[PDB]
Formats: sequence, C-alpha cells, structure tokens
Amino acid sequence: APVPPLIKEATYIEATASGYMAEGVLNPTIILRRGQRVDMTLKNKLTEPTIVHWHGFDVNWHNDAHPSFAITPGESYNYSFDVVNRAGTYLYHPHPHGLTAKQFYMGQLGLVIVEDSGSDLGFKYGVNDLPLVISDRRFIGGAPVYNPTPMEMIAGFLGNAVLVNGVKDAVFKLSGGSYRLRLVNGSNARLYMLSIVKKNGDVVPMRLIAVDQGFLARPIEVRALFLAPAERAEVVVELGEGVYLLKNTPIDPMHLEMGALPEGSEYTIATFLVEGKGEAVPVEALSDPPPEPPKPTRTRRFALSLSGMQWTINGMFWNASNPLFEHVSVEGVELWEIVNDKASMPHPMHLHGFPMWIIERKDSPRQVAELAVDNRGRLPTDLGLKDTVLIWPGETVKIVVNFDAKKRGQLFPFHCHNLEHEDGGMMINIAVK
Ligand SMILES: [Cu+2]
Ligand SMILES: [Cu+2]
Repeated sequence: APVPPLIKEATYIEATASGYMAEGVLNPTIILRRGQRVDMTLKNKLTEPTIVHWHGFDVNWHNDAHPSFAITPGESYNYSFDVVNRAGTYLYHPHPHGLTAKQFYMGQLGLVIVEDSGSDLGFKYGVNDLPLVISDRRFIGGAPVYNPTPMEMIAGFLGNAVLVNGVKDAVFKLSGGSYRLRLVNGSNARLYMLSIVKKNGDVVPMRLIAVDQGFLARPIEVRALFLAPAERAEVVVELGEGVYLLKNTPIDPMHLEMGALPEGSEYTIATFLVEGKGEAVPVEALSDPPPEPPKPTRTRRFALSLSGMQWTINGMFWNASNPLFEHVSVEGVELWEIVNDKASMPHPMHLHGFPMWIIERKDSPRQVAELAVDNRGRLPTDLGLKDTVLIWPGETVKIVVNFDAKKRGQLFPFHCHNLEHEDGGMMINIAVK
C-alpha cells in the first residue's frame, strides 16, 4: 500500500529537482486542520527560479503565491496564513512562469489534506484512506524525460506509462472491506476516465463523496469518472476478496486543436490484491454540504481558443515581461460563461484564490452528457464546490465565482491546468477591484 508519508508540521520545505524535501522525506502529504495557522518557509535548492502554489487554498496573493513572487536559487520565501478551506484534498506544487511543467513533472508535487470535525469518516491514512496520485511519465530507458516538441506544447505532453504515488505498476495489498480512494490527477496533460473493475469481472460502483473543494451534500454512485489534470475526486468502494483494477476506459479525447499511450486506450493504473477480512466503514451521511451558489450580478463570457501557436483566453495570454499585467478586472459575484472552441481540445480551467460553483454544462459530448445527473447537464463532480473544471471542445460551462471584496487590489491567475498550455502562456491575471 504505497502512499506518501505524512507530516503535520510543515515548517520548512526545500524545492529540489526530485521533489519537495521536508523533514528528510520527499513530497510528504501535509495534513492541516481547518482554521489552523500555517507558517512555512520555502528554500529554493534548484538551479532556476520557483515558487510554491497552495492549489485551491483561499489565501491572499502573497501566500498563493503569485508567479511574480518567484525566488531565485538559494533564496527563501515565507508563507503565513490561516487555513479557511473546507476539509478536502489539495496540492502544493511549483508555479514559476514557463518552468512549472518541467519542475512539476520531474517530481515537485505533494498533497495537502485539510481535516475537519469528522472528515476522516472513520478511515485511516495509509490503511484504508488511500491517496492515488495518478501521474504519467514518458519513460526512455526506464527513466522519465521531459522534452516536449512545439507540437507537444500545443497538445500537451503525454507519457507512455502511468504511476500511482510515484510507483510504476502500482500494486496495493489490502484486506476485504471499505476503502476511501482520493483520486488525484497529477499528470501534466493526460485525461483519465476512471473505473474500478473486478479482474475479468464487473464494474465496481464508486460512491463519490468529495471533490476539489470538499464534500458533496450526499454520496453519489458512479461507474466512471472523468479526472483531468489537478482535479480531485474522493470515492468509497467496498472491496471483497479477489483482484480489482483501477483502469482508464475508452474515451474520445477530442484533440481537435491541430487536425505512444493514447488517451482513449484502456489500461490498468493500479491493482488491488484483496485478501483477508478488514474493517467495514459505513458511510451513509456527509456532514459538510457545499454552500449554495451566490447570485451573480453580471455575466462574463470567456472563449478558449488556439491563436496560432498560442493558447488564449478571450484572446489573451500571459505577458512574460509584465507578470502584473491586468488582463481582466472583476468585482463582486460573477457568472462566467466559458466556451471552448470547436477547433480546440479539452481544457481543465483553474481559478486561483476563489472556488467555483458549476451551474450548467451545455453542448457537452455524448460521453459526458451520458454521465450527467441533472437537467443542467452537470456531472457528479460538478455537484461539489470546485476549483478546476474540464471544458470540452464546443461545450459551454457556466460557473459562478464570488470575487470577495476583501481581496481587492490583488491578482489571481486564471489558467488551464494542462501544464504545457500553462507554460505556453494559457494564463491571465484576474484583478479584483
Ligand atoms: Cu491553483
Ligand atoms: Cu488547456
């Protein structure tokens, strides 16, 4: 059962090429309590600038940290903030402009778990609460390489094998019982459609309980889950004795932007060898429903498009020379109508600083529409509070965001979490007024 090691006291972290080093362990899971104070110093031990981003955290832009605050090698950066996020599974990872994909892919990515009264639901981390950080790699001679061509910067850098928690061909040896699996897409670009199946047997229903920004109102039974880069979905499964497989199953990846392990091919991501009898953990109710969405005062349309060799948002993209460029000025509660062009590819769009309520999916591909659970085209994952949402070519996704006036005068990136798209500039500053 290989999962990241746990630490509570994240006081000092070193950015190294292989990953984050804290208290002698690599990429540990930082576990925090809702409401606690975080004081943490980042030391840059790389040969290039970097900065840590607390993915999904409600903090100011000094603690986000905005990419403009990146530190040079040998420098340090202090983070100090109160955790006001809902209990859930978050990430910490690099955010220097133009260097994030490589640093992230070469190993700098860890989990941040936020806990709250009763949020562990009776499961124990590393026993039956299992994070599965799914990361693909392009292996050459059994070693990962990050060498995207210009066409791979446009499309995303896809690996030829899939790791779980850094482990090739991951195998989990478990006893029969209940398992909470925290599915995390830690890949640069690869999309997954995830299912758990009995080997040579039937699909195991998964009971979705939480996504990016925390618990659903109630568990939802699903047979398959789309999980794009930086999305998180926590499910509960009942495993009897036998062999089970976490698999990717076939999809149309809709690479329509420009005319080794295909995204829609079927393959095993992890194997569960279930022997013995262990604890059953009943999960009948969740005690932390997401808030209802606020009422927006204006509608703002966003078009996702390829402008030549440059991915853009409303035609705009990162100004490498001016990281404080104010691409969009916002205020109050807004409804964002995010339209992905037909000649495009799926984009997992992610907003810093402010979570998002998903209101509606329109013109989704059938493989998505078939999984929706309401009249507004919403997927089960769309029913929780989110911070990263996948928008398919031709599809319109409507979200509502509250640009809290307490954050006036700060800048927060809005960007695609396909890291090649991000390093390629598919990122703009949202300036809160
Ligand atoms: Cu983020
Ligand atoms: Cu993208």
